[PDB]
Amino acid sequence: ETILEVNNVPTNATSLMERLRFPVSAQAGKGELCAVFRADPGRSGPWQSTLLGQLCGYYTQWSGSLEVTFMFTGSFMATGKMLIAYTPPGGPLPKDRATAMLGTHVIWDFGLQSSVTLVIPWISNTHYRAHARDGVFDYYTTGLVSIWYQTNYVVPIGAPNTAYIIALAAAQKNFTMKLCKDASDILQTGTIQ
Amino acid sequence: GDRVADVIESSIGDSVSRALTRALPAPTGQDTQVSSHRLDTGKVPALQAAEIGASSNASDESMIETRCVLNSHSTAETTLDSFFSRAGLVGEIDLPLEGTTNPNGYANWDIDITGYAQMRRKVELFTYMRFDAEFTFVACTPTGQVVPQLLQYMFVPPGAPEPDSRESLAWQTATNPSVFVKLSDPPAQVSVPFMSPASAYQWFYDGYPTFGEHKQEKDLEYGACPNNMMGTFSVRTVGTSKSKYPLVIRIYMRMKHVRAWIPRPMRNQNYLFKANPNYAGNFIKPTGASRTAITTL
Amino acid sequence: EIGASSNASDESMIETRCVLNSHSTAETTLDSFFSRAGLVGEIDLPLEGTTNPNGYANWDIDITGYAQMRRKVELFTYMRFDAEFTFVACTPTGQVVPQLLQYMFVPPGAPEPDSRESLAWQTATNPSVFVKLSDPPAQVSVPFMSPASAYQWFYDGYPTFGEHKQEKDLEYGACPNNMMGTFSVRTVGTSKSKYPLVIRIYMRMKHVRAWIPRPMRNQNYLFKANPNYAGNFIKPTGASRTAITTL
Amino acid sequence: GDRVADVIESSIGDSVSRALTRALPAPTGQDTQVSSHRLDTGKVPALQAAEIGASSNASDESMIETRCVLNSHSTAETTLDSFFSRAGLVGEIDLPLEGTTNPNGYANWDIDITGYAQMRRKVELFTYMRFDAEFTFVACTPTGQVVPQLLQYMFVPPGAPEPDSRESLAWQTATNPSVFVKLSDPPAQVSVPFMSPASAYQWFYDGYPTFGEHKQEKDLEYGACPNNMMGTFSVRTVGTSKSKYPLVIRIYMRMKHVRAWIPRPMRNQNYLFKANPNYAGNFIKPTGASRTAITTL
Amino acid sequence: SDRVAQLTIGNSTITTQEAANIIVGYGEWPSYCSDSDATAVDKPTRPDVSVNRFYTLDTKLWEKSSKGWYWKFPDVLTETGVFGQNAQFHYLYRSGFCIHVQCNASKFHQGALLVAVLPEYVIGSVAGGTGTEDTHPPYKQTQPGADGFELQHPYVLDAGIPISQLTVCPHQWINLRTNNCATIIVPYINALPFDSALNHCNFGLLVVPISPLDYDQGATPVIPITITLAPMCSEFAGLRQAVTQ
Amino acid sequence: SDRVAQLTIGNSTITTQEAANIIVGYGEWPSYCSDSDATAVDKPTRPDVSVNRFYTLDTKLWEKSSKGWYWKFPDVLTETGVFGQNAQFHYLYRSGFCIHVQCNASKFHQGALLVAVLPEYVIGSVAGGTGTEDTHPPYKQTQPGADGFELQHPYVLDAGIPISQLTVCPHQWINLRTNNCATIIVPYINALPFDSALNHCNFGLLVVPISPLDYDQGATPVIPITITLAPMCSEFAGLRQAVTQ
Amino acid sequence: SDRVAQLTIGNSTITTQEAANIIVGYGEWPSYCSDSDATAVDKPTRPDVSVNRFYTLDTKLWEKSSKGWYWKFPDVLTETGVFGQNAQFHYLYRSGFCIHVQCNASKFHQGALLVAVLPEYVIGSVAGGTGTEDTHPPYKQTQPGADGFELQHPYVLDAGIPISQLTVCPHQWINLRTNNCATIIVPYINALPFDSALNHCNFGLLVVPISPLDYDQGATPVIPITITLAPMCSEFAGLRQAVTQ
Repeated sequence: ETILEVNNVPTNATSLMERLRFPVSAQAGKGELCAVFRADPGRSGPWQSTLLGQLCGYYTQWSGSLEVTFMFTGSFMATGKMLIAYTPPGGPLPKDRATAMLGTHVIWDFGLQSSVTLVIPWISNTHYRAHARDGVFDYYTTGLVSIWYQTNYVVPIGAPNTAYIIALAAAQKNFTMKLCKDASDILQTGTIQ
Repeated sequence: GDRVADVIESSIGDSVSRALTRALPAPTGQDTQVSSHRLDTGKVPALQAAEIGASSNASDESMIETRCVLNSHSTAETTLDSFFSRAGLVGEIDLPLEGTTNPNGYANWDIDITGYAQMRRKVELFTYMRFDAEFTFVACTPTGQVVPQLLQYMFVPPGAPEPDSRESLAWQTATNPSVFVKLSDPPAQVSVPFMSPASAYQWFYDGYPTFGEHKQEKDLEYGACPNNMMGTFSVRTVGTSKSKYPLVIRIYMRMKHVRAWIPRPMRNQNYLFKANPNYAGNFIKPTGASRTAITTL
Repeated sequence: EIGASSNASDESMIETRCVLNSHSTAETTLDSFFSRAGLVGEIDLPLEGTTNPNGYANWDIDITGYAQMRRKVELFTYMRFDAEFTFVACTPTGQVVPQLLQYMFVPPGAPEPDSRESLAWQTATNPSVFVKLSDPPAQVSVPFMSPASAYQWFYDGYPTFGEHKQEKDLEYGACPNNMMGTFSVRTVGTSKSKYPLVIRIYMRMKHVRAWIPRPMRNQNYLFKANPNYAGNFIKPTGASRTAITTL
Repeated sequence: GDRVADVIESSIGDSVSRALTRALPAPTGQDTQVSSHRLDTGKVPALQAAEIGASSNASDESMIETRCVLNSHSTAETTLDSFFSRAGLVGEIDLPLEGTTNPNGYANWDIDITGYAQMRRKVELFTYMRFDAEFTFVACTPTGQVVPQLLQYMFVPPGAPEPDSRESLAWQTATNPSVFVKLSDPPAQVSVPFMSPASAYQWFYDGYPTFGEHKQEKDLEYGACPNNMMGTFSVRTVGTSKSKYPLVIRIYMRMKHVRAWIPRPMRNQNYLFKANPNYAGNFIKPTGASRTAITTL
Repeated sequence: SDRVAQLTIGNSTITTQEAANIIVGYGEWPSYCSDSDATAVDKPTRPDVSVNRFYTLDTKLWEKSSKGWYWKFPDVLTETGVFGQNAQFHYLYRSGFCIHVQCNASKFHQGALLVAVLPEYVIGSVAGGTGTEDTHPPYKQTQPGADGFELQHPYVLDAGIPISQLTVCPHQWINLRTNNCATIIVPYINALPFDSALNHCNFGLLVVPISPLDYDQGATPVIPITITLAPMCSEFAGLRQAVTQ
Repeated sequence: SDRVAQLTIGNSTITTQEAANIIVGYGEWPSYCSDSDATAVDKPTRPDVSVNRFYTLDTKLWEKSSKGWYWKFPDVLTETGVFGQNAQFHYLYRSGFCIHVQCNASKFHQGALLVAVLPEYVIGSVAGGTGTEDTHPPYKQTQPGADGFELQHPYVLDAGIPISQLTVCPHQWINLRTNNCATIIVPYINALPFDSALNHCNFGLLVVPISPLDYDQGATPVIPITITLAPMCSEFAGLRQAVTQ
Repeated sequence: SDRVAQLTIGNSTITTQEAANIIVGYGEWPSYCSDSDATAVDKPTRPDVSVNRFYTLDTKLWEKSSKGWYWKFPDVLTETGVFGQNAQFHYLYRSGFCIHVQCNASKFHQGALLVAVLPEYVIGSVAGGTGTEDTHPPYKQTQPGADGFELQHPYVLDAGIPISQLTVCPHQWINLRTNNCATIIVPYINALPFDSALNHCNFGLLVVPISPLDYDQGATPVIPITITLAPMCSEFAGLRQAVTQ
C-alpha cells in the first residue's frame, strides 16, 4: 500500500502542513470536473514522491500499470456520489459524462465501503521507443484519469461541509521496472572531508 | 449448454503468423537417378526444369542429346555470415595538446555504426539485425612513434548527461564499472552487446519517435535519437601529471554473433545526411557502365 | 483487499478484457548488480605543499567519503557487504611518470602516525602486498569486520561507558576505536620521487545482504549522520503546479 | 479442430423472449392446513401474509385471536372476456329520398370501431387485440313503420376506389362475393374476421405510417389511415324500380373470439379527434367527487 | 447472493456489494430472437460484447418543487457513441437490459420518489398545452436529446392518466428504509417484429415525486439521482453500409 | 480447385470461376497473434467477421506515358468507412489479407505491368525533388488520401533502387498469356509488436509499367486496373473510447 | 472469534466484545529467546506473569490545531512501577507486546488520525530547531517522562521524512467507518542481542493527524485517545542486586 497525494498545488511553507487537500466545497453538482491526472507514474514531481514512483524515477523502461483507490471520511448519514474514470492514451481532455462513457472503467459510489479498487491492465504495445531528446515531442500521450461529481457534496444540517482524503496506489506482479539510471537531483553544499 | 454451433468454425492449431493456408509434414522424402533416351511412361523424373519439370507439347530437344557432370566440391564451411570480415581501413581521431577543434581537452564522440559510410554501407545492406560489436582504441603519437604517457578511458553509458567541462559530474558515473588499462597495457578492446530498445536497429524506418502531433519543428530526430541511443564515449587525461605529448587514436570495428533478416538490395548513390533518402538526381548514373554495342568491346 | 463483489454491484454495466504475458523476471534483480557509472573521487600527494607538511597522507577508511553517491547506498541502515578499494596513481597534469611508490595498510587499533618515521610503519601483524607503479593500480578487497551485526549510522546511543554529559557528544558517527582503521600513504626508500602525484579512489560493493528499509531523503546534512536540516528552506520532494489539469 | 473455448460461454436452451435469468419446473406442489395458537417451530405455515408471510421481531397479534370462514361459491363460469356484452344503445343512419347531406343517393361510411366513443371507450380500454366482429344493419321507416321496398347491400373491400357517383366502377367489385338479401329477408348480419396488417389494431401508437422524412405536412395520418384500413361500406338502391319511401338503418355491433393483452387503465377525460391525447386542461376534474371531510357525508 | 456486478470502463465505474437486492422477471430461460420470419432470408450475425458497458447519461436533481421528468427509450443513446452510429446505420435492433438507478438520501433528508418505467407508452406531448388551436408542437419536443423533457401534469401524465392507477407497471419506492438504489428489469417487447430506430418510439421512463421534498432550512436543497444503462447481449439485424436511406 | 470466392455486398461484387490460379505463402498453419507479452494484461476480444468485405478503392488507368504509381498501406482505408472510424479510435490492429487485382487486356492490346508489393518499405518521398535546399515536403505528400501518389523515377524508385534488383519481393507479370487478374498474399509482419495507425507506416504497393503501352492508332488509349482488399479475421487491441489522444 | 481479552486489575479495566478485529504478525510459532550466546553462561530464569497487566499511561487529546505527538519506547514505563524498579536494577530485557489504542468518535465528529508505530527509529530531536548554532538540546527533551514530547514538523518528521513514504510500517486508520479502537502488534527486534535500558533507545510511537479535526461550532473541541500496554511473557536477564553501576 502506497499513499499518493496528487493535487498538492500550493507552494508555500504554511501549506506544507495541509498538502492532503483535494477540492471539496459547495459544488455545482452538474458533472463538473474535480481533478484529472495522467496515467504515467515515471515523471518527476509529486508522482515519483511515492516510493514506487521514486524507484520508477531512476528507471527508463516500464512494463504495465498500477492499481489505485481512494478513501472517504464522512459521517453516518453523510454520503456522496462521485465518478472514478480512466481513459487510455489516444484522446484530448475529457469534456463531460460522455467522455467518461467513451472510457471503460468501473462505476463508483460512496456506500458503506470507502475503498474503490481501480486496476489498470498492461496497456502497452511497445516495450521501448525510438531514441530522442526533450523538446516539443509531447505528442506521445499516456492516458488520463478524471474525477467527477454527480449530485453534490451531500450532508445533513448540523454537519460541516468539508471532507478531504488522500489517494492510495500500488503495483502488481505484471508490472516490471528496471534499467536504472544515475542520480539526477540531490542537494549537497559541502562534501564530508 | 451446447445447442448453437455458430462459433465452431474456428481452426484451433495455432502455429505461426496469421494466415489461412494449411500443410502437413511428411516422414521421409524422394530420390531420382539419371538415364538415357527412351520412350516410356510411369517413372521418368530423370531431368528437372525448375519451373516446368517436364516436356511441352512441342519437343525441346528432339535433335541432339546431353552429357553429365560429376561433383568434387565441398560446401560445409563456405558460409560468410560472420566470417566475411577482411582487411580494410577504418578510421582514427586525435587529441592534441594545443588545438582549436578541442578547446576543452576532452573528446566525447557518439557511439554508432554511422562512423564512415564507406565501409558501413557494406554492412548497412540490411535493416533488421542482431549482432555483437567490438571497439578497439589504439593510441600512438601523431608522428607515428610511441611515448610513455599516462592515459585512461572512461565510458559513458546512455542516459548520462553529456559533459560540458573537464570537471563535470559525468566522470563519477556511479553505475559504470572501471577497466584497469594503461598505455603500457595493450590498447583498448571492449565488447558491446545488443541493447537496442527495439528488436533491431532503426535506420530504414518511417515514423515519429517522439510523442505529440508531428510538425515541421520535430523533424531532426531522423537517425539522431537523443535518448534512444546506446550512449557516447568521453576521453580525457585524469591526474596531476598532465601529458607533454599530443596523442592520436585509431578506432577498430568488428562484429560477432551474426543474426540477420530483411534482405535489402544494393545502393548505387550517395546520401547527404544519416539515412537520408535524398540523392543526386541531377547526376544519376547506372550501377554499371555500358557500351555502344554488346557484341564487341 | 476484498476479492469479491459488494452488496452494491461494481461492474453491472460493461465487461472487461484479457492480457497475455511475454516477459521474464529471472535476472531482473538489482541487489548486487545495481552498480553503474559515476564519478567517485580523488586525492593528491604533491611534492611541495601546505596541506601536507609531512609528506604522507593518512585517511580514515569509511563509506562516509562523499555523501553525493553514498546517500544512494545510505538508504539502508543494517547491512552486510563486501567492499573494494582501488587506488590509481597518475600525474596531476594527467600523464604517467615512472616513479617509485608503494602502499602501506593501517589496521584498526594501530596508533595514528605523527611523523614520517613513526613505529606504525612496522605494523607487525599486517601482511605485505607486492605492488609498484609498473604493476596495475591498487585493488584491495575489504570484508565485513563490523563489531556489531551491521554498521551503525541511524543509531541513538552512547558508545562510551559512564554517565552521558555535554562533553561526550562528539562520538556520533566518528568512533575513535570501533572503526575498521585508516590508510597511510608515503614514499619509502632512499630514492625520493621528483614528480608530484595524484590518486583516484574507486569504490565497489559485493556480497549484498540487507534489511530494514529506510525511505528516501530530500534534505541535506551538515555533519556525519546529523539529523539537523535546513528548516528555514524546506522544499518538497517534487515541484508542483498551480493546477493539475494542464502543464 | 477444438482448441480455443472463447465462445463456449453461451447458454443454449432458447425458450422465450431475451433475458438472462433461469428457473426450473417441479413435478408436484405443496399444501397447508389451519390450527390454533402454539409456541413451536419446524412446521408452521398456517397463516399467510402476502408479502412477509411470517411474524416480525415485534409481535403483531399477541393480545387476541382470530376466526375462520368457509367457502360455498363457484368461480367456473365467472369469466367476462367474451360474455361481458349487455344492453346498450349503439347508433343509426338515414337514407332519405330528398335531402342535402346526401346529394348523391348513396351513403359510403368508413368501417371502424371509432363509431361512437361513448361505448367504444369501454372497449378501447385496451390497445393490442384480436377479435371477431359483427355488423347488423336493420332497415325501417323514419316514422318507425315497415314498408315493402326494394333494397340491397353492396360491400366495399379495402383497396377499392371510393365511389364518387351513382354509376362508379366500384359497383362491379369483381373479387367481392354477393349476399342474397332483401327487405323481406331478415336484416343484415355480416361477420368480420381479423384482417389487421399488424398483429393488432393501432390506436395508442406513436409513429409515422408513411415513408419519407416527417414534416408538418404529413401529420393527419394519425388514426385515419387511407390504405392500411379494412375498407368502407357503400349503400344505394339498384334497379329500375326506385323506392318511393325514405329509409333509415340502425347499426348493431358485437364482438367474438376475444384475445387481449396490454392492460391500459381508465380514462376520465374527453378527446377532440381520433386517438387525440389532447384534453380539456382548463377544466380538469378528478375521477371521483370528494367531500369536505371523510368522517361524515 | 447473485446481486453482484463487475464493471470497469473509461476511468470510473460503480458496483455494489450490499445493495437493495434485485427484481426478477417472468421466471424464464435465456434465448435469442426469432430468425426464420423476416422479409429476407440472409443469415444473422452476433455483435457479442464489443461495446456494451455503462456510461451514466444524466444525474437528475430532485428539488422542493419537482414537477416531474422522463426520458425517451431508446432515444437516450440512439445519437451518441459508437452505439449511436451503429444504431443510425443499422435498421433492426434487439437486446435485454438491466436498469440500475442510484438514489441515496442522507440522515437529514426525508421523502420518496415515484419512478415508473412505462413500456409501449404513446407519449403524451405538450401538443400546444391547450391543443384547441392548431399550432403543432415543434421538433424541440420530439428529439430533445440527452436532456429529456419536462412533463406537464403529474396526476394525469399529460394524457388523463390518474396517478393511483399506475400500479400496473413494476412499481418502486425510494426511501432510506427501502433502498440505497433501485433495480428495474425489462425485456424487449413490441407488437411488431421489425422496425426502424427513427420512426417508431418504443417507450420511455417516468419520474414524478410521490412525496414532496422537505428539509429544515440549512440542508442541501436538491438531491441528485444517477442513471446509467448497458444492454446485455445486443444483436442488430438489417446489416448495411453507413447509409441512412 | 480451391481458387474460389463467394462475395456479395452493397450492390455489386466480383468473383471468379476460371481465373489465373493463386499463390501460396510459407506453407503454414492458421493462428491468432501473441497475447501474453503486451504492456497491459487485460483479456483480448475478437471482432470476427462484422465488416470485412471488398469495396474497390481505385481503378487505376494505364496509358502511353505511364511513369508509375503506388499506395500507402494501410493508409488506403484508415480514413474511410466504419473500418476507418474503428482504426481511428483503436490503437492496435492486426489481420491477414488476400490481394486480388483485376487486370485484363483485349485482343488488340499488348504490354505488361510491373506491380510489386514491397513490405517494410521506408517511403522514398519527393523531399523537394533535388533535396539540396531545405524546403521540407508539405503534408500533401504524407496523407494523400484515396488518390495515392505519383512516384518520380522508375529505375531508382525515388531512393536509388535499380529495377533489375527488385526480384526479392513476390514478383508478378501482367500478360494476356499469363493472367486475367493477379493474386498477392502477404501476412502481418512488423519488427515491433504494437504500434499506432497514425505514427508508423507499414509499407505500400508499387506499380511501374515494365513494358510501355503500345497499340496501333484507333484503339483505346488507357487501360483501367481495379484493386480491392478485405482483411480476413481482423483483430483490434487497445480497445478504448472514441478518443484520439 | 479470538479477538477477546480478560482484563481486571486495580479498580477499573477495559475489555472488548465486538471491537474492530485484530492484526496478525508474521504467521509464526511461539518461542523463548536465544540463551547459548551471551557473555556469561549462567542459567536463565522466568519471571512469568507476576506483574504484566494494563495501566493506561496517557489519554491524548486531539484538537483543531493538532501538530503531532509521540512517545519513547520503552521509556514510557522504564521509570514507574515495580516494572520500573525491575528495569532499573536489571540490565537485560525482552518481551512481546499487544498494543491496544482506544479511539472513538461520535455521530457529530468527522476526521481521522495518523498513528504510526515506527521501530528502530533514531529520534529526530529539536537539536536547537535550526541546529546551525552549537547550542545542544537540554536533557528536558531526552527524558521527558510520562508526558512524551511534541514533534515539530509533520511532513518531515523532524528529520526530512516525507509523509506519503511512511507506508513501510504497519499503517492504521482512525474512522467511525473503520474502527472503534486500533490494534498494533510488534515483537522484539534489535540489531544486537543485549543492551542496557538507559543507554540505547529502541524506538517510539508517532501520531500526526492525517486529517484536520473539524466540527460545526457547538460540539466538543477536543477528542481524547487512550493508550495502555502490557508486555506478554516478559523475561529479564542480567539478574543482579539493586545496583545501577
